[PDB]
Amino acid sequence: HEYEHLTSVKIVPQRPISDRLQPAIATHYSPHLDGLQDYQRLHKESIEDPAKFFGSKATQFLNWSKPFDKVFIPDSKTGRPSFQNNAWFLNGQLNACYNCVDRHALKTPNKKAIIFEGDEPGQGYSITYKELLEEVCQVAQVLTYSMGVRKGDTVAVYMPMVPEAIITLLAISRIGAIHSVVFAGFSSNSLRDRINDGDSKVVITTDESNRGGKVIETKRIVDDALRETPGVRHVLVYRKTNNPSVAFHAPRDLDWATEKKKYKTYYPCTPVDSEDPLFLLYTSGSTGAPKGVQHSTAGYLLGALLTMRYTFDTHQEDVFFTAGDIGWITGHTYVVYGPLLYGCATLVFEGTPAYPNYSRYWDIIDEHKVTQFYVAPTALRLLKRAGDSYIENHSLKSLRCLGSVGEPIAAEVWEWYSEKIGKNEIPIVDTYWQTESGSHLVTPLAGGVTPMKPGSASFPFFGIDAVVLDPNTGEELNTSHAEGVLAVKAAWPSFARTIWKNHDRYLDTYLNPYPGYYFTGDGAAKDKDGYIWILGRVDDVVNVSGHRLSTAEIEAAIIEDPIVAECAVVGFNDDLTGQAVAAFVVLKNKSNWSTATDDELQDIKKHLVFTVRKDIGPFAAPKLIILVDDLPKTRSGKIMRRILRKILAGESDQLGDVSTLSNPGIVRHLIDSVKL
Amino acid sequence: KTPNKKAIIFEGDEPGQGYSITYKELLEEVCQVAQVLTYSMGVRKGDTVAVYMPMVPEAIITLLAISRIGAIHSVVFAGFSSNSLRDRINDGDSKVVITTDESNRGGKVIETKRIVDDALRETPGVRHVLVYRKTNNPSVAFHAPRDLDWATEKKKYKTYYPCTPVDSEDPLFLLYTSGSTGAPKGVQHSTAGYLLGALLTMRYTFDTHQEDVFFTAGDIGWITGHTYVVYGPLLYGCATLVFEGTPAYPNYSRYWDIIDEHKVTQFYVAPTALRLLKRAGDSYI
Amino acid sequence: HEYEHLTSVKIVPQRPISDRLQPAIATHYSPHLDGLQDYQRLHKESIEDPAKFFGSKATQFLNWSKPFDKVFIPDSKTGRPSFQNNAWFLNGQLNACYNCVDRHALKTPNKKAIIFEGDEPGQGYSITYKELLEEVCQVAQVLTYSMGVRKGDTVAVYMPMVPEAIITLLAISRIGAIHSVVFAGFSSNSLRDRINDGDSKVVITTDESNRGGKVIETKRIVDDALRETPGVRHVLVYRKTNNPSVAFHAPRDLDWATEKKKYKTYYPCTPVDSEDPLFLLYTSGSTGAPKGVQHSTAGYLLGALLTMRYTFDTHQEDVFFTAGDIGWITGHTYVVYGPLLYGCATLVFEGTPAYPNYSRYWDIIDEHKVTQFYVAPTALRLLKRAGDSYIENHSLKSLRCLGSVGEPIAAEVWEWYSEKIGKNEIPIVDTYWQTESGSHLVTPLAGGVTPMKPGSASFPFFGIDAVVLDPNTGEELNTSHAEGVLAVKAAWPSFARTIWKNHDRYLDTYLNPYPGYYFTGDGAAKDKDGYIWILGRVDDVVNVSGHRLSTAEIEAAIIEDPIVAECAVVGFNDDLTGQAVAAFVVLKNKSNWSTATDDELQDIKKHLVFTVRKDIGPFAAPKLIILVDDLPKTRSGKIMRRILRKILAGESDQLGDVSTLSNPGIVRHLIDSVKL
Ligand SMILES: CC(=O)OP(=O)(O)OC[C@H]1O[C@@H](n2cnc3c(N)ncnc32)[C@H](O)[C@@H]1O
Ligand SMILES: CC(=O)OP(=O)(O)OC[C@H]1O[C@@H](n2cnc3c(N)ncnc32)[C@H](O)[C@@H]1O
Repeated sequence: HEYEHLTSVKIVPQRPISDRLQPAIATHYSPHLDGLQDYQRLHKESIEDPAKFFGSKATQFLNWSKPFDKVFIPDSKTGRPSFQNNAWFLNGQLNACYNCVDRHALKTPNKKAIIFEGDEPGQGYSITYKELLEEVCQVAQVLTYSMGVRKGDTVAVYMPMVPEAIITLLAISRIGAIHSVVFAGFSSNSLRDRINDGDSKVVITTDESNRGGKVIETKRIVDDALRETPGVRHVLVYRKTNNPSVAFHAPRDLDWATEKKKYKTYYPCTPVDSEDPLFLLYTSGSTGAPKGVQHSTAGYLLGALLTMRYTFDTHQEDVFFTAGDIGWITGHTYVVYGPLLYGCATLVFEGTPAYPNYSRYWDIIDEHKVTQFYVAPTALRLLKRAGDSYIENHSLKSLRCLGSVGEPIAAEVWEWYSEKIGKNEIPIVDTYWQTESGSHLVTPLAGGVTPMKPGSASFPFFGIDAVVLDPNTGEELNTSHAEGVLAVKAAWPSFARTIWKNHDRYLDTYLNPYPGYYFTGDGAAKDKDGYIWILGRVDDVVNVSGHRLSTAEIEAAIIEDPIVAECAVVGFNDDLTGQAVAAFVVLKNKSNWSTATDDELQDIKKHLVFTVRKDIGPFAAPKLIILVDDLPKTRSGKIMRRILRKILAGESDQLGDVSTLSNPGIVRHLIDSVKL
Repeated sequence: KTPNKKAIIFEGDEPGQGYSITYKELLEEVCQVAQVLTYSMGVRKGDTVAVYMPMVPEAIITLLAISRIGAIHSVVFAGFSSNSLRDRINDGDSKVVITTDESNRGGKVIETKRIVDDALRETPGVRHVLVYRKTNNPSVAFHAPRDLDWATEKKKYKTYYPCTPVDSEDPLFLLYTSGSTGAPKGVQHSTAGYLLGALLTMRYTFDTHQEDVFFTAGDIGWITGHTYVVYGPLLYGCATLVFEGTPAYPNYSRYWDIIDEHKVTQFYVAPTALRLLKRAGDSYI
Repeated sequence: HEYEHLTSVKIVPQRPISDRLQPAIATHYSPHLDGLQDYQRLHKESIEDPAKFFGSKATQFLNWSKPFDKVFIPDSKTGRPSFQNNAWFLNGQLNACYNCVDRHALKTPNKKAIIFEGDEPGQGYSITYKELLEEVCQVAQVLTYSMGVRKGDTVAVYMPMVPEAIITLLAISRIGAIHSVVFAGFSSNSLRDRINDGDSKVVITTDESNRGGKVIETKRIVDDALRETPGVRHVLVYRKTNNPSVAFHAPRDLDWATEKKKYKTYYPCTPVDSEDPLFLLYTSGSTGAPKGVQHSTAGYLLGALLTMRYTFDTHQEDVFFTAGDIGWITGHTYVVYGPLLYGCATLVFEGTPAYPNYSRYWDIIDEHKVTQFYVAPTALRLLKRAGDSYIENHSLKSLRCLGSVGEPIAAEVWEWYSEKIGKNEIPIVDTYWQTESGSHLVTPLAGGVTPMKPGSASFPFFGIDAVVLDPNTGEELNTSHAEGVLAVKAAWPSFARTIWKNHDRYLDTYLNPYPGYYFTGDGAAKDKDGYIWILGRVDDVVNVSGHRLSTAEIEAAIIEDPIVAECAVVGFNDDLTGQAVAAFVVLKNKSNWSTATDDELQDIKKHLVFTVRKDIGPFAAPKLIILVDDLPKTRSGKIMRRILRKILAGESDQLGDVSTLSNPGIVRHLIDSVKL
């Protein structure tokens, strides 16, 4: 029907796991939610009266310096939380660092907090909670006395993900300062914009870093960016490499590893209001200017805990491995403010599975008994191409939960992941969320809570009353079958509060369209039995005369016929009503790809169009099939479809800064392939 | 608690203009201003913000916003000349001045910006001036280095912002009163003391209720302005009726028209006004 | 249509370059402007509020001795900068030499500043920034103590372009004196006029110089010119040739190389007001008297930096090669006050590509890894004729940006240049500017910023609100298609301030015609989508009954039919309404040219007229086709059409001084060819 292909799948029930438990929890393990029926009644309560649901969890899991008086500010027209004046846990005080480190370090001092593995396989080490406390405290004093940082100021971090970066972020929070984290691979122009927009005065960096065996000159990029910035007074530099030929200017270059020794190993937390900003994330869609999405402390922290507890069903005895950069929202939520806050160990991996040979993730998982593995789908596709030969010698038995985020997962990939890594026993949690939500919006819950469909997030996370709206106007869609856009009826605790120094952009972007609801920006469909499918961003919908076209559905069709490794569907200007469908297809093996073109590539194209035509339909079937070696990908884990769209359209020059991509250089080929 | 209850009822100099502000709406406006003061004007706890505004809703909001961030406010009657303004600004050591461009009282134009600019010529202190463009298109100089447009800056801030804890004995405000001798006296009143006084008075002298409308016929720069326009009825929970003009304009029946139109229940007026109304004669009632 | 032929071209997008980066920047290279959309918004800001755009760049890139108070003096009727009272960075102080040398020499002392290659291939050397500092300082003391030069005085320079000339100009600036540079090849009459008009008292020269293997007697020319000049008190002579038989008179001939050793190797900069004159250029159109165009210090320097940063997208690690003489405005802007100020190395070449064999430029480019190549179009035409056989053994891989200036470039040439030198990868920047603008007015920007049309400058440079005006009167042309003259609505930082000792001429020439706008003097057309085409000087428009005739368009047509090497179109007096069209055409090969004339030259003429007639039209088609061996060319890089016009008209005697040309002697043939 309208997505009949996409949604016509079998429901997979979750099987109990007991035989993958480690001795640590084997004697007491029990899921936090017993079944779907508890989800259903608890969810109901969360929506109907947040005052009690969040009200209680807020004090049971967070350690407050001062109790709060009000759970939330209500909407005058209804008892639900207001979007425009969203605020929670009013008048209480809470220090995020206290809850993340001291709370545990002072009780369970000899428990691993951080497990670190470097780019080169022979290096790594662990840090216990006691040790973390001491490091955080010394850094906080450095910031306080030498860098001159005061409550409410801003500290920019441009570090690679290393233990020192984690420590730094915690130390900043400890003194009531706001942190802002910029992906280490960004160029100096975008760095400069972020530094200036957020008004930082202190920049924390490294001299050089290594990722995938390649050297990244982090100091030089910072020095460049700061040439046009009047703000910054001090730069703190961590000499990860002890002897590089990197300039160092004593007037404002402080050696992280030399300054630290001058400070005491215990230093107190500064009280912070529950609504004070915790951090900013300068996200970007390469339009306008980077948006300093702002999240407050109590809100964000509660969100992160509830998610760890109910989505991933974690325990204090686990190891949570998040395969992603610290500058991304998942870095914050699941590397630093997730497991540490909860009390689980975090596995930190600075490199890429590419180096030295694709078996790296697996080797990591077994060596450290990783129990949770949360990975971007792009990584999964690359691993899948590498082939099953890279997992022949791994049992991966310790894993108890798999999941992914950042882009729709085709059922084809989901099935591979389930069969080869999860061994048909471990549930795969496909979670849907946005930087601005700060936490999961729609997701399967682990344990035995919900049946799963391959390829579909399932039900709204507690407290979020998601609805599919008529895409054009007015009313929602109250029906057994709905196609529209996803939106939320009321605010929740970790909803981004604003955009740094631009509240108008915030309102116009998210709350003014379809007023009354939070506009997600993504398309969606509500299935029979309530599963919510994500159809792709609204902005990328290709309009064909016959019907709206879901990029998620067509891409899912194209990946069948296992000659295809990857694919992106792009609308393209044509003489047709609306737009033509074009597709960028990556073939699995180069040898098949490089052959006499008339001889065989022509049939590959016939097969690809044939499949879409029969399973999705004639309007969808692509006309332009471009067979390429790869697709542009972002650091954040997504195919950068906007680039493909511009190149395909013909405006291949104005792509903005290529250094948003994880594979810059690729554009050279993309342009040639499109032209011919 | 009671978000859709009138907090401020405002009537302008010209009879056809006015509007109401509810408590919910007031919260949002106060919060945005407090952030403006915090981030753009650089105001910090214990600093001093001078206000030279006419009595308009924005002036009320401003005073509340200043208090919200633990700063001390000082209010100068809008009609004062630049010499006395200068003395008050300097004596109180303000660094931030909040004003308007032009205002109208009794049909006459008061050039508030020019007076401030004059006074500040001899003052080394002030770093920023916030200007509310009550009149949208006057020919008033505006210097970007330190003139901030109240109505443009505000939109950049969120609609909820927290209160800063203040000690019960910290100064709430200063009033530079004068008997035209010596120098203006910055009479200082502390927070817990003053607020309790104001509440007890509302409760026992005027016997008010949450359902009333309290109309005080007097300027914000006077002690009764503070006690009965801003920190009185609002604190108690009654609506405040704010009238920027004079009974003189257009014709002496103005106070009466106001009282019946808005069902005023309490009327507190200076005796001088009463004498003038009395002369006008009973034909006006 | 009206220029339909000229403007009917395909847009060429710019391709990313990564594969031409050198290791020096390979790890951190990123363009200064990310795309057209940033150009567009930034340009908007530059026009709407210069106070912030220039205000900030002015302090971020120039090192001020005293900060300025006001960015500019406004026009009473509008917030834009005044033309009549143009002044910038009021009340600040800035020493140009400090910014050009000391600023870098004191930080990066062992970095090449100047790379010098002589006329003879076996000679050349490099000068580092440290070394430059020492040489400049000694010269400044010489000027101060022996030559008696004081702040505000004038020093004339008549040197060949050699390292010593560069040093001299910097040294003059260092002591607050005004320099004036005269092309070394000028005769004594025009030298005398420039010396006297500018009131110099000190003349700096050489004894003999060699260009193209020929000897230029620079001392004798100066001695001649000074016979009628009561002013000059001292002449400083650099004995480039150590043993020539050149008179030297001790009373006022100082040996540059003997005097210098008496001075210390460090000497301070004198504070100079931001509006003090930096230099004069005695330009000439061979009418009236040479115009001492005057440019002030802060204005000019900022212009030069912004251009280097945004048009050429340079980095500190580049080598910028400008193929042109120091006495021309591009000499100043791109040999001395450009790269040095920025921090790039300058490649200085004293000779001509003609010697020894046309491969010289290429040999230079590869030997020194030149990354930027900026050349006059006349040079390109000569190289093109020489033929592709002279580039068979060069990769020219290091080049990342090509460009040209001084005359319209036919698409035919543009394409050749792009294909054979730029290898279809490097962008070609066709930049339009004037001595009086001091910087680019209309130009493509490098990097990926703009699509390019062959043959058309693109968009106005930041801060310049260019408009096409009705050529006859009043109002501008607000339309999708406009033909008129180019003008600018408001002043910018490096607009010439005046004409030395003749402000009235300045006003009458540039601001009084079409009052309210700066009158460029060149014709222009605004295309669809905003590209600005330059149609040639207004003064040379040939008026035919049918329509105004653009010399640029017709010349572009004539160069097609690749038998034609070069061409100039000249209006000529006839019995026709207005004037006839005449053309001087140079054929590529002499052997084809020298043959039985009735037999073949007659068909060449038929073909040439045929093409113009069909592509441009019947009114344009030439009547007089004169086939010649060459065209007169200037030192400044232009066909000296005025000569051709006079000879053709019949007044072949009154040509003024032939020694303005790079090929004097040519007139002998031009006269014979025209007559017959
Ligand atoms: C830094 C940055 O750009 O991050 P962010 O602002 O968070 O991106 C928001 C987008 O993430 C996508 N997304 C995430 N999870 C998904 C899922 N399960 N299925 C489909 N799309 C999914 C959507 O396309 C959202 O519109
Ligand atoms: C010393 C001297 O004579 O120099 P200058 O005073 O600078 O000459 C000004 C003239 O330069 C020409 N010019 C420069 N760049 C151009 C371009 N891209 N397209 C067409 N014409 C161009 C125009 O003809 C100008 O009118």
